[PDB]
Amino acid sequence: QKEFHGTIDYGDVTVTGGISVFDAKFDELYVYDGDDLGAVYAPEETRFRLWAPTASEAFVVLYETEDGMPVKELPMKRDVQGTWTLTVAEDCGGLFYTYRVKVGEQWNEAVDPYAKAVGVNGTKTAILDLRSTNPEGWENDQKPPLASPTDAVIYELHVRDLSIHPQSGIREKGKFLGLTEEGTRGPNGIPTGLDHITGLGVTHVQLLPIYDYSQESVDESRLDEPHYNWGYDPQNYNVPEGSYSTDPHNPAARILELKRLIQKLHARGLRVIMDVVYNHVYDGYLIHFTKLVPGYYLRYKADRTFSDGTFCGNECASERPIMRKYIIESILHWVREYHIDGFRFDLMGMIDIETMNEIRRRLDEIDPTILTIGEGWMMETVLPKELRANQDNAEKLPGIGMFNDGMRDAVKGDIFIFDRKGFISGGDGFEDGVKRGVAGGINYGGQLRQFAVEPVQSVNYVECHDNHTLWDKIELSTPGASDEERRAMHRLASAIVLTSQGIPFLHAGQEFMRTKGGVENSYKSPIEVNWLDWERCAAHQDDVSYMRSLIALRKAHPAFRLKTADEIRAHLRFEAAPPHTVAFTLRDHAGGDPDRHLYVLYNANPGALSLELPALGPWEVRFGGEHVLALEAGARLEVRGVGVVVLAVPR
Ligand SMILES: OC[C@H]1O[C@@H]2O[C@H]3[C@H](O)[C@@H](O)[C@@H](O[C@H]4[C@H](O)[C@@H](O)[C@@H](O[C@H]5[C@H](O)[C@@H](O)[C@@H](O[C@H]6[C@H](O)[C@@H](O)[C@@H](O[C@H]7[C@H](O)[C@@H](O)[C@@H](O[C@H]8[C@H](O)[C@@H](O)[C@@H](O[C@H]1[C@H](O)[C@H]2O)O[C@@H]8CO)O[C@@H]7CO)O[C@@H]6CO)O[C@@H]5CO)O[C@@H]4CO)O[C@@H]3CO
Ligand SMILES: OC[C@H]1O[C@@H]2O[C@H]3[C@H](O)[C@@H](O)[C@@H](O[C@H]4[C@H](O)[C@@H](O)[C@@H](O[C@H]5[C@H](O)[C@@H](O)[C@@H](O[C@H]6[C@H](O)[C@@H](O)[C@@H](O[C@H]7[C@H](O)[C@@H](O)[C@@H](O[C@H]8[C@H](O)[C@@H](O)[C@@H](O[C@H]1[C@H](O)[C@H]2O)O[C@@H]8CO)O[C@@H]7CO)O[C@@H]6CO)O[C@@H]5CO)O[C@@H]4CO)O[C@@H]3CO
Ligand SMILES: OC[C@H]1O[C@@H]2O[C@H]3[C@H](O)[C@@H](O)[C@@H](O[C@H]4[C@H](O)[C@@H](O)[C@@H](O[C@H]5[C@H](O)[C@@H](O)[C@@H](O[C@H]6[C@H](O)[C@@H](O)[C@@H](O[C@H]7[C@H](O)[C@@H](O)[C@@H](O[C@H]8[C@H](O)[C@@H](O)[C@@H](O[C@H]1[C@H](O)[C@H]2O)O[C@@H]8CO)O[C@@H]7CO)O[C@@H]6CO)O[C@@H]5CO)O[C@@H]4CO)O[C@@H]3CO
Ligand SMILES: [Ca+2]
Ligand SMILES: [Ca+2]
Ligand SMILES: [Cl-]
Ligand SMILES: [Cl-]
Repeated sequence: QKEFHGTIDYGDVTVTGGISVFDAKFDELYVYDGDDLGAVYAPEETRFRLWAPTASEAFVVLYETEDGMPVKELPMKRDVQGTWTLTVAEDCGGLFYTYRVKVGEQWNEAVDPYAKAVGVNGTKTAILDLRSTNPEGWENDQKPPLASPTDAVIYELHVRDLSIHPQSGIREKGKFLGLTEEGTRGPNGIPTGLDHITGLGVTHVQLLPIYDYSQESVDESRLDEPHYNWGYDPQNYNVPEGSYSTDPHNPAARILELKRLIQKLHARGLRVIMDVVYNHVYDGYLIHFTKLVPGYYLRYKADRTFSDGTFCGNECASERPIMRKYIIESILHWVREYHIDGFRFDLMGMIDIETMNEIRRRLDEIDPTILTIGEGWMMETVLPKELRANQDNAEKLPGIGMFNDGMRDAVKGDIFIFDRKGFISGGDGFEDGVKRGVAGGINYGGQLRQFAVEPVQSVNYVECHDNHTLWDKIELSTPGASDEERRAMHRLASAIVLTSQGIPFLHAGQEFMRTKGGVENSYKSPIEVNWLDWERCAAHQDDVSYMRSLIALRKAHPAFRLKTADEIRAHLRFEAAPPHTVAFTLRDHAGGDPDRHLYVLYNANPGALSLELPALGPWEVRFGGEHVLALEAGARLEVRGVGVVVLAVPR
């Protein structure tokens, strides 16, 4: 992130037999396989293990307070496969620690990469009995059922956005605990917070970064002054973010309160997906990895400069054995310690395929219903192309979902050309792009094919935290339209997401046409840009009810949720349809649907049309009757107006 006022020393190579940390032969040395990296606290002793093969000396530095002076500095013993060990024979509860190493001529001090608790702003590791952080009844925590990734409805949310608006009616504004408060009310008495979210019928809340991110993003010691950040600046991967706790200065508070949040979501029928950012760290020069083992954990070009394919300054070297181990053990920590139900991998194309498949394999051993989705964008890096976990390699990543950007841009228009129209806004030639997404991105037939082998690999969305909101994109691409016409386009885009095969994904506030005032990239914009505006929600309760009704329609019809590509190819049929419309049927009780056949019309044409319907039986209106002038029994549909219509032939 910043200019480093200092030196990186890559080591005295005599320590490693003349083999440099950059050499390809280095990877086969020092591959520790134990499960005890970090510190293990017991009442009579704490055991430390540090992986630092290039260091000539290593110490545990003990502190009594989070901002105090060292009270003890103990040398560690060189142990197996590049590690250092130390047992401190005292009760270390309540203490803090760092490691100090000598690498080359430099002495460096760093937080434990395997930290499970930290002091304020994450500058020291906190020693802690994590069992003391478990909520009452945590042992009885039970997940809501989930039969298929296609049965999930994901709701993407930032912990600060949720509650920081002054009329949210939530007491612990901006905190994990704000999402545990039930019966909260907003303007005109509307439900807000948790009750609003459960009322929508979504199944998964995907939380923007809840791991500990950098002080430059949010200073945890100055929370009495304005602050906001998405948090894509990782500092401590295995501990929660301090600013979402009621007391950033109490190491246990953030841990207990996140567990209480997850417990409450599960009890209210919601699963939790964690946004994880293993592709980069906040600052490649200052991160603990670089202080402890410089040159290993991050990717370097041949000329020994950082590979910067993330556009964040650095990339994590996920393909090197000890970093692969780190990432896997981190994910398993969040699953085992925090009962997390899924992961969304930021810039997944920066992670190697072997690592991603091992993650998916290890999670399947625990619970196959844990979700794994990610940004599988094709992006350049020093990591060879055939190893990148992106769309081009999706056939090598079974069971991992990827955001379907092809569908996104077909529906609402190019996200990088703000004024360019798409299907909903009357652009020409987007119908096949919408059809490709309807089919869940699979190889459906003809030119209707995308990257997915199976529909569980395709996450459908028209809004997320990145880029303009759907409302703001519609505004920029429809300068000649009225706001009433724009609201109809907005509703159509949401209907396309929720009636397409694959995994539907909604951005928090999409239900009330969330706006950021035209801000394209709001990662550090103030709360007035980023909050969930509960006043707008109160003015848009009909639109909220429409989203709720779309979610209910998808739940009522398993034909929208087919689990396999073979079923989609057997049951989904596209019908002849005029420009600026798409029409399809889901035939023969698809996926166990109660109705014999469904017909779905996506109508982006504002005028009156008479459409031919397939002769499959006595059609009746199930959704979108506000657009239907008549249903003629040679069957025909008389429609007017932009929106979705769903018909059914009953059993
Ligand atoms: O003197 C040789 C020795 O020097 C160095 O060790 C120093 C170390 O670096 C310092 O940190 C400190 O050690 C203190 C330690 O950190 C504290 O934790 C505590 O140690 C207690 C242990 O925590 C506790 O578990 C128990 O220890 C018992 C062992 O668990 C048990 O296995 C057995 O130990 C026997 C060994 O298994 C056996 O191999 C053999 O040990 C020899 C080592 O293999 C050999 O390398 C060398 O050790 C070096 C060491 O590598 C340096 O880092 O010689 C050892 C033989 O003397 O024999 C062991 C049996 O004696 O039994 C032990 C004892 O019950 O209890 C201890 C507390 O007793 O306190 C430590 C200091 O009090 O200082 C040491 C140097 O003083
Ligand atoms: O450069 C830093 C960059 O970081 C952030 O971008 C993130 C972005 O917000 C996320 O959405 C995602 O991006 C991925 C995207 O979602 C995927 O779809 C795919 O992108 C492909 C497009 O789908 C595809 O259409 C095509 O894109 C072409 C454009 O349509 C075309 O317009 C042109 O793009 C030019 C832009 O019009 C022009 O503005 C300029 O772009 C600059 C941006 O203006 C500037 O803000 C910044 O971008 C940020 C971004 O704001 C962050 O949010 O730098 C840009 C410098 O170029 O120039 C463009 C010239 O290329 O051409 C493109 C390419 O032909 O192909 C793309 C590529 O596959 O993958 C995206 C990730 O690569 O993640 C990113 C990264 O975090
Ligand atoms: O409460 C939210 C709602 O409030 C306002 O609507 C009022 C409306 O303006 C008044 O006219 C009156 O409504 C009565 C109506 O006049 C009567 O005709 C009857 O309605 C029956 C229908 O005639 C009958 O066809 C059937 O309706 C079915 C539809 O045909 C079928 O399409 C589907 O309906 C779904 C919608 O298509 C879909 O859009 C979505 O509806 C949501 C709206 O989009 C959203 O704006 C909001 O609606 C507001 C509305 O804008 C206000 O003007 O919430 C809606 C519900 O989520 O989802 C629908 C459900 O799937 O299915 C329906 C039902 O099977 O039956 C109905 C009822 O018997 O009675 C109406 C009174 O109940 O008053 C309403 C407010 O009460
Ligand atoms: Ca932090
Ligand atoms: Ca699977
Ligand atoms: Cl805060
Ligand atoms: Cl690529």
